[PDB]
Amino acid sequence: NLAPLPPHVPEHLVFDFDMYNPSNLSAGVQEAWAVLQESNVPDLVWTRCNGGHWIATRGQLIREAYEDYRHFSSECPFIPDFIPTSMDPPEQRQFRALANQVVGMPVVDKLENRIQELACSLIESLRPQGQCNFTEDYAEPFPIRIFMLLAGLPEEDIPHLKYLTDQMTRPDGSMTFAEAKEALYDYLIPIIEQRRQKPGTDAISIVANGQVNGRPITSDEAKRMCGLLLVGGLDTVVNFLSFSMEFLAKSPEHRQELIERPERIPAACEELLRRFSLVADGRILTSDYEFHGVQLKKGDQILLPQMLSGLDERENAAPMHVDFSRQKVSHTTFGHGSHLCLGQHLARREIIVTLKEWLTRIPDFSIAPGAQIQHKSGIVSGVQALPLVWDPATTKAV
Ligand code: HEM
Ligand SMILES: [Cl-]
Repeated sequence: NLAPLPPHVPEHLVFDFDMYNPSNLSAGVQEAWAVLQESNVPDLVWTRCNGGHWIATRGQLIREAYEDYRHFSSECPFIPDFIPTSMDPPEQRQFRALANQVVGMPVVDKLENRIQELACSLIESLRPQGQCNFTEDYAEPFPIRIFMLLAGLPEEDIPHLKYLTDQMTRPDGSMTFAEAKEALYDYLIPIIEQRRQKPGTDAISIVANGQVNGRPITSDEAKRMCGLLLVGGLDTVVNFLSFSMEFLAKSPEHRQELIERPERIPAACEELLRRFSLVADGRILTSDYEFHGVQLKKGDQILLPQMLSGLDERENAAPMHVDFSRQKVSHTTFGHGSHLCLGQHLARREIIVTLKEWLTRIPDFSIAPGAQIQHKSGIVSGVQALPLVWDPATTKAV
């Protein structure tokens, strides 16, 4: 049900969008969100759904608000306890600098070929089967195995770790949110404590032995960081790869272009990131503030969908059209401002390696005949399942 309209909010700005259940979902997730960009919809609206909150609908406002952390705070970033997601500068800067030591560009460059080897061996074991559940069989195992590589963690721990992180996004009832969180932390603590004593060159060891505002990081702070490094690179990557593969399976022309022109693959990656953008975070007002002619009130929540900037016709012409040759690909898929994704370099490499290894070994594939692909909408929008099929005689072992 809807929350009653706060008196400071004018009726002409009220559009009852439900971010967890948009009405045109069956047409696809990005299409469903783009209803907010129809010409009768203002740049900034209020929805009475999910407790009541603002939505900025255009790239210009989304970028501005993400820049202005003094008015738009990350203390409450979700509608309706990881570090540094809930911090503003100044305190955020220290924790962000440390996490960048574990996923930064120099780390991605060294792990580059480990990343390719993991992709090749996952794809090679599927290739002869002529079918797969892509989300289940590749999109999940690939980033979780990269995390295990990054964090120096043994391979037998994958099923249990996959289970705990599935709870935070898709609970089965076994345990509450905080219970999945604590199970995750209980897993993490001993490994953190020991790598203080004999570190490796792994991510847990670096975060465990970190210094923050002059003094050593606490076990509490370390555990809450490692947690975000795990869950931060899962949900987004799993669901983004699914969107990308869904599109390519439905578009033989786009497959052929990348097969014939493998050098376009990094550009193609950027264009898929724009077209199948998937995050919608928010901020909370620190004070009363007039924003583009609209009176915002201290404590108001505002949804700032990273998804919508690149879909905005004011940023990219014919924004639903996938064109790998756009001279200017404009998006905020990895965010904007001081929280801009620390994993953005790792994510791009994961996407690029996936496109190259898959198109090289399984160049021709389709959606399983009969199947209708179902989507979900949220803070991270996604694909529920992606059944794919191909003819093993048309593949290559490499
Ligand atoms: C397609 C893949 C990805 C997408 C679309 C994505 C998107 C985003 C966005 C929009 C934010 C900022 C959220 C906000 O301002 O509230 C963010 C932050 C973050 N991401 Fe990603 N991300 C991706 C992959 C990854 C990967 C692979 C990692 C590695 C573990 C990662 C780690 C992080 C971390 C640690 C932050 C927090 C930055 C901070 O608070 O200072 N991300 N991501
Ligand atoms: Cl699947």
